[PDB]
Formats: sequence, structure tokens, C-alpha cells
Amino acid sequence: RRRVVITGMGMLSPLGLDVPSSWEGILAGRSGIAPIEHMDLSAYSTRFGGSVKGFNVEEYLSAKEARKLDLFIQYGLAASFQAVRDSGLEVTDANRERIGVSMGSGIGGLTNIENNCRSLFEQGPRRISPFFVPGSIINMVSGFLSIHLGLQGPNYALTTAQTTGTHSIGMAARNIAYGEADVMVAGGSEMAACGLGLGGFGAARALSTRNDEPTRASRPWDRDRDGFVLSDGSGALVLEELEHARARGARIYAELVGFGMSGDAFHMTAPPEDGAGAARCMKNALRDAGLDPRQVDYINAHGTSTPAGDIAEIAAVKSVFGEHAHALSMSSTKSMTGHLLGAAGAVEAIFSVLALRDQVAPPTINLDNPDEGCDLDLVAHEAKPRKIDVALSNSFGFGGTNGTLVFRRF
Amino acid sequence: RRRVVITGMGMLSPLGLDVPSSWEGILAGRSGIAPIEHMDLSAYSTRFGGSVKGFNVEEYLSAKEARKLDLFIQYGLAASFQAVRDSGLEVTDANRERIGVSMGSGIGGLTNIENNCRSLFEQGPRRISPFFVPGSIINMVSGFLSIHLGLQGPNYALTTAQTTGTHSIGMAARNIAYGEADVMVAGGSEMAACGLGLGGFGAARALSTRNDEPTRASRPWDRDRDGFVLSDGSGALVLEELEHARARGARIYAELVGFGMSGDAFHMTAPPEDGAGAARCMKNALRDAGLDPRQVDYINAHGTSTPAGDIAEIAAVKSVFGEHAHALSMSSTKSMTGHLLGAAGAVEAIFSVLALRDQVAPPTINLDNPDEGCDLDLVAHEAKPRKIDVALSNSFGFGGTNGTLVFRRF
Ligand SMILES: Cc1cc(C(=O)NC2CCCC2)[nH]n1
Ligand SMILES: [Mg+2]
Repeated sequence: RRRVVITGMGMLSPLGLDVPSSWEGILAGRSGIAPIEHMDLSAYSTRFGGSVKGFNVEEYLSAKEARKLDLFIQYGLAASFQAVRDSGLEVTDANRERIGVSMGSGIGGLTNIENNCRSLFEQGPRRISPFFVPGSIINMVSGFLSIHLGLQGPNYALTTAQTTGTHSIGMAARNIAYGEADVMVAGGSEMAACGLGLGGFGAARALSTRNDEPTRASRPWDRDRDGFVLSDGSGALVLEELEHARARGARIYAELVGFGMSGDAFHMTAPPEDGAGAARCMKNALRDAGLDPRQVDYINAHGTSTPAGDIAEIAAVKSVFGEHAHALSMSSTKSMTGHLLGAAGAVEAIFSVLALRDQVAPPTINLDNPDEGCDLDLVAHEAKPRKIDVALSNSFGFGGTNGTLVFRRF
Repeated sequence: RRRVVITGMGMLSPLGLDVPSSWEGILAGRSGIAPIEHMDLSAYSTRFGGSVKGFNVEEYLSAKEARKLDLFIQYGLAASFQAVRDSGLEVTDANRERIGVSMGSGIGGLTNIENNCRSLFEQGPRRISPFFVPGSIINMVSGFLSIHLGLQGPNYALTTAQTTGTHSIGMAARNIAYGEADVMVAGGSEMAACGLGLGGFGAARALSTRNDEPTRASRPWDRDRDGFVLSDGSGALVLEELEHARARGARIYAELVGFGMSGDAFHMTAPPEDGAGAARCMKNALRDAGLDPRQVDYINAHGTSTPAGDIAEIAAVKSVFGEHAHALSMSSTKSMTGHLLGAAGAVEAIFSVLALRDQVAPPTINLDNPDEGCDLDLVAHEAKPRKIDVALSNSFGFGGTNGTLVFRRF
């Protein structure tokens, strides 16, 4: 197996239109959550979320290119272009067969499907856009980026609900480690903030309804938590074989040493109370890295602010790490960004890499009164400078799909 | 790297509710294409396709469970349950962590999303189903199968448009070969036959409009071809590490020896005329298998019945195989099934495995007048018994995403 390093990162989040602006917000304990302005939610039980604010697609694409593509694809390309620029990588005829893309999404092109449905219901099929299918399907971030940059390596998309970004990054690393590629652009994007999204998650009673204090809604492990906050955005990493990186004098952020997957095999939406599945997933990731659990310094938790999910993740960490559970720091950056669904594992991979770069655990904000058994170092309220040699990032999704990435200082 | 064998197969196709009935139809040159009965298409330019006929979900799930799930999920679970039964595999605490699922879809729950949109616009957001998200998203075939059967191994879904089934099977094989799993259920499902699907493909003028003779619409490499026929269904294979298979006395259909991926990096929907991307993909797959191109006996082509796609595949085969292009047999089973989009590579992987079992090349029906340059053995009209030690299955998709599987007699 070849070693895999991170040489580039890109992001759209509710905290910023790039990685440094997003990370500035994370370290300041800043909320990206606000009343949603782009549609009328007067009649809805949840009227707030994490929007990407001031996104300027024409920095990336022509107006012609942009009008073809659902926002989730625009957000995915934005993060991908940032990551590739950030990497310094030059695509040539000599290497274009060795550079691939795995950018995914949990739900994909809801907004495009809504707009085309309006036309379909009032006028019939002859008013559907000719670009509807290619502009709405999840693999078109990978598609468009490969066409724009001339990437001829492995070209695919993961769709594992709220685990998508973690799985995308993990399986791209495997492509590089086993020699299918030298470089991969990997991560996820999501724009589910439309009637179907807020209505669909609303119908399932999954969302916080703290409309009077949106910035306090997302409160992972707090006793007053009442469901997750819906957010939009994208994260992309350039993953690179280490000798390829060293050969072109690339700036290396960190090393990707481990990837874990598991299924709960439990319930469509609910996690098992003891986090059995998450525990198997983290152990698979540590074994993959060849690490002792005692080597883990920081966990970026799934930590969605759901009653069942938050406690299951505490249980899984205590199971995997035993007494070391009291030495490591664990935080949920979802306290600040909310839940970017399929993009969550991408942006949280990036926050884990920067926790290594800056030797700082991001805070869990709004953790005013930790719930029964939530007695680990959850980095309540304020960022905590500490030694971090190994960082873990967990995602768990609908269908009991689990993913863990292990990152280490290089 | 461990060896990977096929021990089980399952299918819903326009030709049958299982593999044997589907394969019987394939070998008889029978069309599964008919005017669509489940909706009014009077306003649409294409009014026919490959429907699954007489599907009884209650053979698999309760009516209660089924009502929550989009047909693409029902179809994916049906094929998955069949494949696992066909394998003889017994899931226990001893092996459940070593059995995973990778069932994908090109477009996913379009019909469910359309119905929930109609409700949203016409009655309001309180008429969106509470089960809308988990009943519609692409990872929930892998999700629900893992819950029903107790599979705790790697749990994920690919979405690479019309390449999804090929990629799903190929990357599941990699999971087994590199020791992440001993068993994987892999394939794809699609039900895109709704307003948005037929309208979206209609808007792009991608579909055959031979409404007066639906069974003659799908005519790959024929000079009178006028676009692809939209079909619904599912394919699942049980992939298994060879020693695991031998240890439980499993019936082995064939060995999965090679997997290729590539990006065209050419166009969002059109293939390059010379099939450069398809040619790279097949060459990657053959080198992966460690084969001489002259060892290939049968190719199950993508062969969608599009003007550009059909000729590009001939060019790519001539590029990869030189003079051996005239010795091998190549057929499109899409002549009979139509285009199952994300499920196409799954059902066609199964047809390639049975071509090995039965030593027969399936026909390309409706190939009355081969087009200029389409001068290979395309098995026009009737099945051809011949020696087949190695069978290739090609898929190409939107975003220039290519996949090739290589199967060999065991
Ligand atoms: C911020 C930011 C990053 C970019 C960028 O990558 N520019 C595009 C020009 C054509 C493709 C990439 N723009 N704004
Ligand atoms: Mg036919």
C-alpha cells in the first residue's frame, strides 16, 4: 500500500466561501445558522438553517454553464476548483490518466427537480429543460470537473446519505493506495434547502424548531437538543500519493492513514442506542491505520444534535477507547455549521486536517448543560489548543451506513 | 490480492421477474418493450419502454414496508434477496461483519420525488411523506438490505449514471480482493419511467420515438436506429472471496478477474466518436486481468441504440482488439431489454456470467441493416453457441464515466 497525503482543500460552508474564512469562524465559535431568506418558510415549523451566503458562481463558470447545473453541483465544483488551485497540481498529457474525481451528494438535485416539476405540472413534458437529467444527477460534479480539467483517471460518485463525504474521501484514498490513481479530488456537496428538503425532514420531525434562537438550535450532547439543523455547502480535498507529492515539491497538510466502514444493520433512520456500528467502524479505521486507540488525540464527531445519535456516539467512543476516552478531545463542528448532510464528512475532514495543522480542537458551542453520560472532553464553548498527532472524523447516515477517516501529522 | 467469484444472481427485467425467466427471453430473442400502461403519455414524444410486469413486492416485504419505498428501492431489494437466496449464503454472528452491500442507481427515487413535489405544490408541505427522504435516496437499497439480512460489512452506493451497475460490481470486487470484505451484494436498480424521466430524456431527444413499433425501437448498430429505449429493473450479484466460497461448498458461476474505470473528459452526455475513453477503460480492465486481448471471446456492449454511442463502441473495440475484433462476438442485450440506466451494467454483468455458464453469445435483435463500419460479429437476430472462456461487459455514462468488467470461466 502507497501512502496518501492531502495537498489541497476547498470549501463552501455557512461560515465562509473558502477554507480559511470557514476555519476563522470555527476557531471563533461563530454560528453560520440564520433565518433562511431565499424562500418563504412562514408556514414551516423550521425557518432557519446554514445557507451559503454571497456565492458568486461566475467566479467558477460562465452563466451558460451555471444555468445547466443544480446548486449542489455548482457548490461541488466551487470546492473542487479551490482544492485543485490550493494543491498547485499541473494537469498534463503525461499525468491526466492518473488524476480522478470522487465527489458525491446525499440527496442531489432537489431544487432542479422542483423547478422542472413546476413546468411539468402546469405545461406538460415539452417545457422540461434538455439539460434536466445531466444538470441534476449526482455524478455530474465528478463529470463536469473531469471535462473542465481534462481528468481521465477513475471518475465516480458515492451517495451514502450523511456519510457521503467521508466515504468519497476514504474510497479515493484506496484508489491511490492500491495504485489505480496518483491524485484524486474527493468530497461532497449538498443543497437540500428547498420545500422538499425542509418539508421532508420536517415531516419526519428530524429538525430543530428553535426558530426564536437559530444560533442556539444546534447543541450536540446538550440536554435541550431537539434535532439537527439543515445546512448547505461543499468540501473537496486533493488526495495524492506521497512520492508524487514530494516529487513536485507539494505543500502537504497531513497524512490519511486510515479508513473504516460498517453497517449498523439496525434501522432506516435511528442509530442503535449503544453505537455498536460506529464502534466497529472506528475500530476498522484504527486497524487500517495500524494504530492503538491510545494514539487518537482528537475526534471530529458526527454530533448532529439529535437525542439518540449524540448519546450513541458517546457510547461508541467509550467502547472503542476505554479509559483513553477521558484523554482524547471530541467536538462537533455541527454546533456552528449545522448538518451539511452529504457534504458534512468533507468539510469535517478539512476541519480535522486543520486541527492537526494548528494543534487546536474546535469547540462544541451551545453545550450549556451536557446530557446524562455525556461526560467526555467535548471542548464546550471555546477552542482548546492541545497536542494532536492523530485526528479521527466520524460520519453516520440513514440505512446505518458508517464511515471513519484517520488523519495524522506528516 | 484475493480472487473474487460469483456465487449468486438476482434480477428484475422487462423480460422476467428473475434470472432464469429473463435469460430464457434473452436466448429466444424476445423483446421486453411495450407501450407504457402505468401512466398517460399522450403528451410525450415517446410512449413505450421496458416495464417490469407483474412485480409482487409482497414476496419480499409487507405492503406497509413497501408503501414507504420508491419502486427503484423495491426492485433493488427484490434482486438482492434473490441473489443472496441463489448463493446459499447463511448470515451468522460469525460472518455478518464480513458481508457488505453496494447497490446503486443512476437517478434513484425520481417517481417518489415527483409525487412528493405534486403534493407540496398542490396541497402544501404537510402532505410531504414523513418517509420521503429514507424512501427516496439511492443508498437505501444497501441500507434496507443490510437491515433485512443483518449485513454489517461495508455499506455504500455508487451513482455514476448509466455506468452505476458496472462500477458497483467492480468496486465491491475490489473490497473483497483487498480484504475489506469476504462477501458483497453488488449491482443496481432503476425506475425512471415517470413524467420527469420520459420528459427529461425526451427534452434531450435521447429516446427512440418509434411509437408505432416499440419492439423494433431498440436496434443497436442498425442504420435506422433513433435513440435508446428507457427500461426499469434491477440486477444483484453475490461476489465472494474464492476460499470463503470453497469452504462452504458454494456453486461458483464464474470468476471476476478484471475491472476498468476511465473518464472521457470529453462531453457531459455525448461520447467521443473514436471511443478513446471506452478503449482506455477496456485496456485498464484487460491489464488488470493480466490478459492478452485475444483471450476475449464475448463482449456484452453498452450498445444503447444511439447514433454516436453505437459507432464509438465499434471504434473502441477495433482500437483495443485490432484484427481479433473480427474473431470475438459482441452483442447488445439492450436490443431486447432496452436501457436499464443504472441497473444496465448489473443485468448485463449477469448476462455475461450466463454466456460463460451456457457457452452462448446472446443476440442483437433488430440488427436488420448494420450501419457503415459496423462490420464485426454482432450476433444479429439469433443466439450463437460458441467457446467463451473470457467475457467483457462495458458501460459508458453521462459525465464521460466508463466501466469494464472482465469475467472468466472458473
Ligand atoms: C474563491 C474562488 C476560486 C475560484 C476559482 O477556482 N476560479 C475558477 C476559474 C475557472 C475555474 C476555476 N474562483 N473564486
Ligand atoms: Mg426490443
